Amino acid sequence: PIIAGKSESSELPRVEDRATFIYIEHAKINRVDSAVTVAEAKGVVRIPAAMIGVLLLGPGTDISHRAVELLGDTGTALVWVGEQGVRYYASGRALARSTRFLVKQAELVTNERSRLRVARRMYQMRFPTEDVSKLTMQQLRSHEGARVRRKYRELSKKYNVPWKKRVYNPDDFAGGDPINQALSAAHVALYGLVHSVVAALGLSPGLGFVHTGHDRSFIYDVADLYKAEITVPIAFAVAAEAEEGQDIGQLARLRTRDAFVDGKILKRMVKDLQTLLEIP
Amino acid sequence: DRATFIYIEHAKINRVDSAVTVAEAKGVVRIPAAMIGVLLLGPGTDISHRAVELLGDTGTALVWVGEQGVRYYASGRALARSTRFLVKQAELVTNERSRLRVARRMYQMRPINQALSAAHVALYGLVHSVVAALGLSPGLGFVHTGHDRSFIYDVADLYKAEITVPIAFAVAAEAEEGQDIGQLARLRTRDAFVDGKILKRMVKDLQTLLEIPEEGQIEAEPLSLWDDKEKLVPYGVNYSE
Amino acid sequence: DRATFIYIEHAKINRVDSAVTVAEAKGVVRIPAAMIGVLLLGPGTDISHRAVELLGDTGTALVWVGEQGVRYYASGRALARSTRFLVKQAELVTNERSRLRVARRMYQMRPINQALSAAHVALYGLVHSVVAALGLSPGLGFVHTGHDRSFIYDVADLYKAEITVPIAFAVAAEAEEGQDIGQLARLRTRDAFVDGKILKRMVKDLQTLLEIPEEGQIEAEPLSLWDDKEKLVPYGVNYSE
Amino acid sequence: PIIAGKSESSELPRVEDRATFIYIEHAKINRVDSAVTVAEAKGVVRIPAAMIGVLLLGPGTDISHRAVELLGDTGTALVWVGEQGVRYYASGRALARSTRFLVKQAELVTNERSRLRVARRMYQMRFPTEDVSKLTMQQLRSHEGARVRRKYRELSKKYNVPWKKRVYNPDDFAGGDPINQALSAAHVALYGLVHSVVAALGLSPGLGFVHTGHDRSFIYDVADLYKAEITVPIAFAVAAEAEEGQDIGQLARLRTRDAFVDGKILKRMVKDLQTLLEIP
Amino acid sequence: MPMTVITLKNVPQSLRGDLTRWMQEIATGVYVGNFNSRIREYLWRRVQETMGAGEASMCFAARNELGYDFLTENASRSVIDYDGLPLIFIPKE
Amino acid sequence: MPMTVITLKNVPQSLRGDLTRWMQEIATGVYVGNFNSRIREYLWRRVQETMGAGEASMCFAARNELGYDFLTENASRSVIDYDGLPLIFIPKE
DNA sequence: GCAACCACTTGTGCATCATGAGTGATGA
DNA sequence: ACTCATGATGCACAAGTGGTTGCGCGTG
Repeated sequence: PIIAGKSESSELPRVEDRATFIYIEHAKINRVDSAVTVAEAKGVVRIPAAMIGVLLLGPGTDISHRAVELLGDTGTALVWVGEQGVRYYASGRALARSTRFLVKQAELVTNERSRLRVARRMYQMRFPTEDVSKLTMQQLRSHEGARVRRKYRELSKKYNVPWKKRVYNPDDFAGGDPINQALSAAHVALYGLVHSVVAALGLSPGLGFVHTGHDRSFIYDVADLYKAEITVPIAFAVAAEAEEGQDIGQLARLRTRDAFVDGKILKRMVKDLQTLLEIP
Repeated sequence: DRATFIYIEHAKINRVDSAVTVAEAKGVVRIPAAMIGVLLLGPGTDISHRAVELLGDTGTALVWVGEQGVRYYASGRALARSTRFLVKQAELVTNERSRLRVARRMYQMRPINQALSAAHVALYGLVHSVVAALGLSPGLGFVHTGHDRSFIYDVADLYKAEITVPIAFAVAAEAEEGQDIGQLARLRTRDAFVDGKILKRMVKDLQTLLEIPEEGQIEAEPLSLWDDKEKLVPYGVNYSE
Repeated sequence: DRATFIYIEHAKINRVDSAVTVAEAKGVVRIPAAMIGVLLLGPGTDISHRAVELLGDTGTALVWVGEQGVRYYASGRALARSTRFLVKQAELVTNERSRLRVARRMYQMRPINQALSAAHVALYGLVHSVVAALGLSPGLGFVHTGHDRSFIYDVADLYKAEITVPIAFAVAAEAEEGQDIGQLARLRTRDAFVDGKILKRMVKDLQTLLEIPEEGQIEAEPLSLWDDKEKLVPYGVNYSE
Repeated sequence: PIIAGKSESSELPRVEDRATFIYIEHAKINRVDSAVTVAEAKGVVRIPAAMIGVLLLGPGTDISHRAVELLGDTGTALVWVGEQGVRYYASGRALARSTRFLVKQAELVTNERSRLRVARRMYQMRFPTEDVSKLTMQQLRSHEGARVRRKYRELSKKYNVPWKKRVYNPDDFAGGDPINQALSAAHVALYGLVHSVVAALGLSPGLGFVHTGHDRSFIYDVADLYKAEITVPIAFAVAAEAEEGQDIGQLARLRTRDAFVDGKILKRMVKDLQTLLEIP
Repeated sequence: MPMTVITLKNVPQSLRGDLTRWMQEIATGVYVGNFNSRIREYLWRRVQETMGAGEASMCFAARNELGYDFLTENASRSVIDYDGLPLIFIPKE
Repeated sequence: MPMTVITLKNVPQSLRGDLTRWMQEIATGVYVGNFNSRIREYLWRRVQETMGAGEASMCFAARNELGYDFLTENASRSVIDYDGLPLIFIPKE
């Protein structure tokens, strides 16, 4: 029997058939009449949560408990994208009742040979012009960092924007420079999208391959593939384009959503998550 | 090796500097964020953004639950965003030898229909809350497999015959004709979960199953903000009314 | 060689056996189908399906017009499904010699601005109604070409400086501030058109321009229901009240 | 300015982008609140006139003067499809301002050589295999007549229905045979559609090539191309599939509309009309 | 994805808020959203059993000349098939 | 062809009847129709200059990741873009 | 005669407010 | 402290009903 607020997985759009993200700030997420209602001071906005994968929470969002229950049931993940990086994640039950992807990921991460093979595949996806038949884990990480910094430098000289010889990380990345805010907004949008996709597919976010130690390691392992390809150039373009008085976060989020739509980042992400785990 | 399980309900959590603020009808409770451990945000909770910012800054596992953890609704990162339980569980479930060993360990450790069903669902909710707090994955199950919560089923199988059955029999004896039985079963199960000993048993069993060394194991302390204020006053928990 | 152009307004038309039944407020009229040549249906008219079928069986042209034919809205088949006028017009407009000859014959026979424009629009409506009754194509014009209503403009240019101008001048003379000049111009134009001599001259000029022989020409009969009751009674038109 | 009840040709869909026809019987087409309304006894139906090319009027139908004006302005043509074929035609001002098509048609119909050549093109489109490069008017007309009789006979044999050696002609064709009623319904729909298209494009319905004498000669000429291709086989299929005590006209019209949609008869009709006048 | 439109009135507030999770609400009672056949069918089935004693009407893309079809459940304005062409019929009291 | 939905209230009866010529009416003030872009813009321009003092909301298919866009004129439920994504905003008293 | 306009009544159902009832959505 | 359900009370808008005015839509 259909009950308002509770829906089966089939009544919900697939992961690749829904929108990307919504950013909410200075509001009060609430559930009235079984509708996820954002109670902004001026008025109320009801979210079509079934069409959205992840929901971003900015500064001042007082979210209730039935709102989180409804969002988790819908499949929309919750991420608290505050200032200077992502502060907290949240996710309900997975949209998939089968754990073939999860068990395959566990098998691949429990084995050192499979771990190195998956790391090689990730590196090949990020940089397909190299040969990685004889690289090691530490070498892979060093090369990954080296050409991530190189791509940062290339985009810094391309768009004529100062950069203080740094690489973005969700942990303690802050600054008054608009480039810092643009990078933070684009990257938190990407991380929230990756977290929502991983949660919906049933994958465990803590069974990472390149990154280990924290329960969001796989989120980093899937987000870094598209970090330098789309989100970093988008943030640099936003920093170049942004003028005085422009909200860097809002414009950066708009541009990164435009690039996510244009690049088909989420369908590509699902295809990648299928290819790395090697399901025929 | 301490993991406090502060269960919140009927409140609004906001943050004063390095201190959450639980404002129930009884009064305002201020807790140092360094001692939260696991937060079980129950119904009627308006968790703020600054509060979750501070809680996630200190590795607090926020799990949105119902009446004393009857149902699991959502969860955040784990205790100190730890992966040791998750990685250990994955390693033990992947290869056949450790999976069989863990299954054998589980076997060694281990109206009326409606009452049983409601009790089982409540136990599933509490087990899922504990698992998502610790960091384990609900899908990587040993005896049960292929489902999103197979591990939750496998863990609740330990307490099937010693928690849910007595509560269901009590409900059936106390049941009145023309009344819904699932409601009474869930209420009695949450009443049983009030004390917190069951949560301690679940944490201990979860940490024992994965062969975590006893030296490195952490114990569960299901604090109560107002019932256990004596144990909280010297720890820095201010109280207001 | 006789065509009666009976104008119906503020009435319903239905068929009983073989004669249409006008049901105006003044009374009920029973014109036989064969008597009607072209029915100029006006405002406030509910033409029925049986009446349309009967009129189309006897080759009657149903033209939906305004008050006294000031505006042309829609039309049916031609008078007795006649194409000879249309064929002759097409032949005379196709080649350059006949086009030039017919145009030369046209010129040989050939507030204030608002009234003039309204009068021209009403004249266009009447010309279009007559043309649709006879079966000519408004597109195939001699002086004017490149518009779907060019021949209507060409035929109305015959009466442009003889009918519309005096009416517009009279309207402009008898006018005051705050009055809709177009309304007065259209009302005066329909007052001029109710006589029927203009329509007879229009039909005769149509055949003359088409170079139709005088033997084969058809003379128009702008009949009326109650204004010409004495003329309609001997021809079998019943009158009721 | 914009006035309710009036619309320019640009605000209207193209002729080939509209629905084909709609049939109305035992009702009262009326204009209330500037909408074409069909006042049935038990209720009222508003006609989406701007999406319908021709309107079919059945027995016991009353239509008001303002309703006719509104339908004509909208571009929908009026055809009185009673029993025994089409009883009457009606149309308003065309929505094609330029008269290039009409002038070309007049030039093509004035020259006897042009008439013969365009009749050759129509016969070629109706029957492409045969070669008629050296045929005259009588030879042509007799040849299409024989081909139509042959098509009628073979289609009757295909569906195993009795045919009393007849050919449809709106000039006094009456019959109570269910096959006769079905083919009459299909044909009246076809003639109404042809009249609507011809009126919409600015062509004169009286300038025919094969048929001549009556004001709708061009309508018959254009309907010759399509009457044997689709309408006759669909009418025969309707007659064969008819069951006892069934409204043959309704199902015949439904199948005629389905055939018109499947065969793209409207875009095909406008393309054939454009090619017939040799308009590049 | 073909567009889907659902209009509601005199229905429980639960459904009125529940549909806002799938499609938005441009005006009171009317909801618009782009789905596929399966999602739209499931959502119409949900509306069927939650509307209770109300009125519901659905519009969605179809394969007719107009290009859309209507589904109504105990709605005032029924749909009458004019030979494969769906039109809205308004019964008179 | 994309499906266009126009919702009207507090508008003259003339517009209510007139807009039915192009696109049907499945509920009181709720209209549905399939047009191309140009026909839809012309119809919206007609709606703007005929409603006088009233509420008009139009929903059409677009190229954002939701699949639709809203354009409203003097409507209560204004539309606010949530970083390139259209959402319905219902102001309070 | 038809159709728009306007004024007047009738009435339906949405939106609001204050109070009491729950913590719910129920599978090895 | 939340959310839902519910009984009020207020209300804004559509519906039918009764006359009244006009035949209208205005470039070649």
